[PDB]
Amino acid sequence: KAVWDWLILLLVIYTAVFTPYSAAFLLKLAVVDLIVDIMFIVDILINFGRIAVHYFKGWFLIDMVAAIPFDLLIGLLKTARLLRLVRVARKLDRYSEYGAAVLFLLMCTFALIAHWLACIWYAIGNMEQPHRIGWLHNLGDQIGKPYGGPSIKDKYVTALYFTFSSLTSVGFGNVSPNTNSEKIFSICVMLIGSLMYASIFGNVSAIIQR
Amino acid sequence: KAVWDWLILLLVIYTAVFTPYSAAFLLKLAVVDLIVDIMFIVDILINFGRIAVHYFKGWFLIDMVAAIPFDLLIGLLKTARLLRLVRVARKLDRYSEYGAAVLFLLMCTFALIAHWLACIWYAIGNMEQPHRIGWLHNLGDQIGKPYGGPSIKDKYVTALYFTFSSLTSVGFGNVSPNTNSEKIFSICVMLIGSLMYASIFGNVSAIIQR
Amino acid sequence: KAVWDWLILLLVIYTAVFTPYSAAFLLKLAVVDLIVDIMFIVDILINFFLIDMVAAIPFDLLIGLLKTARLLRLVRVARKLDRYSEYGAAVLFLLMCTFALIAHWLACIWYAIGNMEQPHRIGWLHNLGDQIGKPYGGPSIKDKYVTALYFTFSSLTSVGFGNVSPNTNSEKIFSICVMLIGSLMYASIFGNVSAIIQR
Amino acid sequence: KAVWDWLILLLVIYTAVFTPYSAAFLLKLIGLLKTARLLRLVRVARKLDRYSEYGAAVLFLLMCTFALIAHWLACIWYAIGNMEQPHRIGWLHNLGDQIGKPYGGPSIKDKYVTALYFTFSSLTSVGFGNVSPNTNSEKIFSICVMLIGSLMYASIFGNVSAIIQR
Ligand SMILES: COc1ccc(CCN2CCC(Nc3nc4ccccc4n3Cc3ccc(F)cc3)CC2)cc1
Repeated sequence: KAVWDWLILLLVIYTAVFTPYSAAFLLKLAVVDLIVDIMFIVDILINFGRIAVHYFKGWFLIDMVAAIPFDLLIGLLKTARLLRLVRVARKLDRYSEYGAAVLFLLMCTFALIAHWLACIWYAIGNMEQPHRIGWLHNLGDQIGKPYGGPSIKDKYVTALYFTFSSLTSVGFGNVSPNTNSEKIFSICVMLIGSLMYASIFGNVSAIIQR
Repeated sequence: KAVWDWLILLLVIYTAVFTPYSAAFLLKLAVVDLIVDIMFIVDILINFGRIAVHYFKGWFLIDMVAAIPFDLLIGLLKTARLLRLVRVARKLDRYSEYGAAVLFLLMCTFALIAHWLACIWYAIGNMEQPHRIGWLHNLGDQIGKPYGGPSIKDKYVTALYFTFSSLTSVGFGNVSPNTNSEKIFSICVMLIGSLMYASIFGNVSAIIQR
Repeated sequence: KAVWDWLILLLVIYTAVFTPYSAAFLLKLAVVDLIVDIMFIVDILINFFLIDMVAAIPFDLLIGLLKTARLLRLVRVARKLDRYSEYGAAVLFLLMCTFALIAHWLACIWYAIGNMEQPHRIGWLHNLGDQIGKPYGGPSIKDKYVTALYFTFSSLTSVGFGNVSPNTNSEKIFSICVMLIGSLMYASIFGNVSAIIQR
Repeated sequence: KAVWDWLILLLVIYTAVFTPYSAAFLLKLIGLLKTARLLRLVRVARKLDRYSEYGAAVLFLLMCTFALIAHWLACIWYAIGNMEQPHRIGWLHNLGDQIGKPYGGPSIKDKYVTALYFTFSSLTSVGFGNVSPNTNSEKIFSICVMLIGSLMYASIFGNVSAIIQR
């Protein structure tokens, strides 16, 4: 049970990594998804004299809405699995025992935020493309693949690199917003980066000396 | 008349957002401005028999010059409404009781400074228009709307995005200064952003800890 | 005597501003220079020693290049730091002034580097001339100084606007040195400012 | 023994600067095995306690390791760029087009200066825009470089802010 919580933390990290990715890029394997949802089902099973009434006190329903399947496009409906992060949020006291764990959690949450912003950025640059201004056209013109166009690997890597540059104050200049929606997204990313960057790096600066 | 203070704070935020924008861009709705003017007249009437003499020789001058009308440049003279910020300045004691209020005030003042700098940036670009050196010409050439020219939405979003990028010190490389006035303004904005960061956005973890 | 010390600080700021600029740009008003020199002579006379005499030698009969020895007047400000380090915004104002002075000196060095290779499309001066529509005599002294100061400020603040970027080995090494100096100075200045701001 | 430790530290800094430089730039297999000298820094790592007497010494050590990390990342970046140059994609071709000599191409001095300048710009979060990644390998390397550079920013200038108040 002691390692069960850490395993569940790894599983929620995995699903937070791979649910927006599948809902943004690969939407047009499932074995790992099936295994992970089975593990989450067995976890809610073990988590339940009769402490069941204590469990059904506003904490079981939020897991239930994040446990049921949606089988009956539909990536938006399986995007609801992201509610599982409340499980790792409810027991932060156990995970924050050691400073190294805190540093690992800070790095993981920064990477997760960058990944989520990358997925949102790709969605923004993809839904507008059918209507040479979008960043996908610039990406295709830069590499030797005019828009077929670049493969999904190149698009994801470029989106992640641009988001990391935006949050890290670099501003590389290869990828640069052109459309109004891209500029608004960049403004929101700048505000979010101010918040996170400041808090995370102040926290690590405090932590390192301890 | 206790929650009225936060309503007047919201109206102050509204006027500080919409007066510089109107002056900078719309010089070439009025109902909302008339409503907030009537509301501020009601407020200054409420501010009033032994207590009238107290502030009669105090804050009356500013709160009266900020509420007098000029309808009879009128648009340029309408900028006198910015004196309503002294209300928030003087009544800061009631707006600094909770950490959430402090964070909201910090975000609001950051956004307000960015908006004001965007308005000044567009003002400079407009005064330099009749003399592809300027940034408006480059923006029009790059969003596919050669100089007609970009719409007001495009110009405002571009100005706000440039100001946010430069204050945050990202420097995206889409819009860049190309005139002496623009370069001096950029130097000033860099100084303002660096001071803003090193003054407030440092130790934001400790700020939140309050 | 406090008014005298503040005026001396202002004149030191003036000479630190105007000596490197003159040496870098104006070399290939004198009345104000002579007035300030006479005022510094009367200041050392009323002070009643070696470090003051060497920096105040009248250079008569390259003189303009050799005039940089007048930049030895900031040490005099350093001695009387007790009155400058005092409660209020004076410390923050002085820190901003020295940051701007470092930016100005680096801008002068950047223009000196750019001009030494101008006679030899490659280089920031040619790019600057092309951008503002004055192909290479190209840009005026005002344009060159503003561009150099803007690039130096962007490099020190790490904005990196991308309008002006190093494109030669000399400029690249200079930008590396400015990056190191800016890291150290940014850390120091905006750590002490961020610690002072608690008052 | 006081002067001996400083001399050994200088020699360790010298070999740590030189060996990856040779391996990455002056290849033309023995150098790959010779790069095992990088583990020799464990001596300075264990004697850092002896090197932590005064704030000036630790500040200079911080600047030295900043420069060393920048140098190693520059060597790795040059190796990445050179592994794809034979097969306008990349940064070597763009650099050759910029400075004037098309791909002969730039000399070793120009290539190293460009690599170090880009590494410093990415580490210090400037992003000059003169040279930018254009391949997936380069993009991933840049992504790693931003994080390590910002971590070193936080650490070494938090230290610097600590000593300056002392
Ligand atoms: C050349 O040598 C050097 C060495 C070091 C430095 C300081 C660089 N470092 C200092 C912090 C700077 N960021 C930054 N400005 C901000 C302005 C307002 C609010 C927040 C700000 N934030 C944090 C931030 C960062 C990224 C982001 F997306 C959003 C916010 C920029 C990062 C400069 C020159």
